[PDB]
Amino acid sequence: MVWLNGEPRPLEGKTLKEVLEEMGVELKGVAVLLNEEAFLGLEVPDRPLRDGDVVEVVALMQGG
Amino acid sequence: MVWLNGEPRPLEGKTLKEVLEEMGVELKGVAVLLNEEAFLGLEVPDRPLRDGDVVEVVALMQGG
Amino acid sequence: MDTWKVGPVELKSRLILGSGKYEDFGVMREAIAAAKAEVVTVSVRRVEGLLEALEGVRLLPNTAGARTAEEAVRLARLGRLLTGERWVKLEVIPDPTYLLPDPLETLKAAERLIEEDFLVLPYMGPDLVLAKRLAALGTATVMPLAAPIGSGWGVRTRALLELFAREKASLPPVVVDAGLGLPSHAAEVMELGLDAVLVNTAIAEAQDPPAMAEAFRLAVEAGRKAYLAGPMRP
Amino acid sequence: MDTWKVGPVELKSRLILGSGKYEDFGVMREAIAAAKAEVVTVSVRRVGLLEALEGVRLLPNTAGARTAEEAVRLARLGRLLTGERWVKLEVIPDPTYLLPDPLETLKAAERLIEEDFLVLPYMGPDLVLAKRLAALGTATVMPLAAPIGSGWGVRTRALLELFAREKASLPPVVVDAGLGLPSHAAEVMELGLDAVLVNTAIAEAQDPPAMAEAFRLAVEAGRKAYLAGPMRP
Repeated sequence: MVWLNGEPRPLEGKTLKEVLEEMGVELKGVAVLLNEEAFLGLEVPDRPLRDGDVVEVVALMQGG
Repeated sequence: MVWLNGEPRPLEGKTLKEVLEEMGVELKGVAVLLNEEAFLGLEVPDRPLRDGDVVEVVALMQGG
Repeated sequence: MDTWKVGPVELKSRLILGSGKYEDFGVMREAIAAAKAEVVTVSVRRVEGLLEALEGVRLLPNTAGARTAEEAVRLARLGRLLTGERWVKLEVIPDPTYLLPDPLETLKAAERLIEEDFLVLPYMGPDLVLAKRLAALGTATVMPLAAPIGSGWGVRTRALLELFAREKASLPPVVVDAGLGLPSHAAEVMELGLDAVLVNTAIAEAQDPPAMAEAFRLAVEAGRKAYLAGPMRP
Repeated sequence: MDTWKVGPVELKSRLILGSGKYEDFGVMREAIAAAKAEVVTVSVRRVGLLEALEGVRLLPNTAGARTAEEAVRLARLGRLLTGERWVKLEVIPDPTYLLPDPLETLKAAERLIEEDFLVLPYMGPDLVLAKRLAALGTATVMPLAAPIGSGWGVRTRALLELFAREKASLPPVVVDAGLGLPSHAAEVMELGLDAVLVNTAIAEAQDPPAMAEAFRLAVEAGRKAYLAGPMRP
């Protein structure tokens, strides 16, 4: 069970790339936090996700 | 005994021009009021002052 | 553009200046320019340089010093032929302690003045009711003061000037004079939808009069655009 | 020649804008230009703007953060996404009034600074906390005028005046959160404070662009009034 953006999903076994692709989101405009570590969309690890993996996929948006 | 700018002066017999000359002011900058009649400094009446005339000599100054 | 009218006169600047307290006509000339002002008020005093240091703007003669209507209409006449201008800043102050104007006196003077073909710009307390009367008399403006003259307190008369803003459409152009000490003051007044402001002590008494004259300029422009831009609602 | 420095960065305009609340992006870019702003704050959040903000320096924030751990976390993500060294530190435990947690902002600022971050700390009108932040290293200090977006204006003026009193000892002081009208900014500038950060007041206006300019004029006017030495009432 992988925590994606706060929601529990069955992502174990897939790669950050594969998921981000299914999400249908471009890699260059996002940053991916994998388990406390900061990665750009284009520089996410290739290692498949494991149960317990905490993932956050963020972008710059307007706000405050 | 003519009133000049609120002061009693022995002006009876003299003219506006005469007093304004003695005064030594430029006429084109002052306006003259003679008993409620308003005149330009350059257009003051050539009439000799009377005992009881009330003369005001005013110019545009600071304020607003 | 965004122009208003004092009677038949169309002005662009919403910042009118006063020539009091300027330590010399030189820094005055600079200030009037920095403010981009079109109109500057002047007094009519007893004769114990200015007329040429004020070329480039229009002259507004006031009846400052007048304690009654009779003395007011008197200063106005002399002010008229001294500037050749048709308009005058009616001012009737009995007690110069606070410089507060007389309601009835200024009202009577306004009537006679307009029957004499004058364009009266009535200096007045923040009396909306009196303002409405002045407007029916045929006044080209109404000039509620922000606070005691030269005080520089600010917009202490805020609560009442709001009513002027509400009855904006029934009154002639509303110019706020006497009380403003910072440009943020003028902005505030202009944000309410008032027509213009008149500044004197604030600019002249400042360390750098020309600089402050510009500040006030930007502030009247800023405040005016804010009003036209439709401020958000708290 | 009236420039101020945030750390190593030299800005001219004292009017720093914000991106939120803009209906679309076209208006936002009209606003940013109308104000002549150079620094605009942006927020980091879970999944077009970058293009609208081109020409301006992005100031990332940790909005949404409720703790020090969350704020540093968001700051890290913002660093990789903007490419900048500075960050608005915003730690609001409860969004109701949007007031910042003094102890949590202090904790997060100390972590970001030794992490090479330029901290621009969102805070309440706390002069003591401000001196702490400055001693930590934060490039600036930003007491709110009132609750965020309320449009309440300068309601912390009394305490804000203390910030101005102690001008020399603090980093540049930027007032953010509270201002609904340009005159509010003029007031804060005439106090001698460095800059002003406006969001809601501009975007939530009938004509955002027009109101962005008014704020431009206002902040210019207030700064000049301060430099011109005002009369003493």
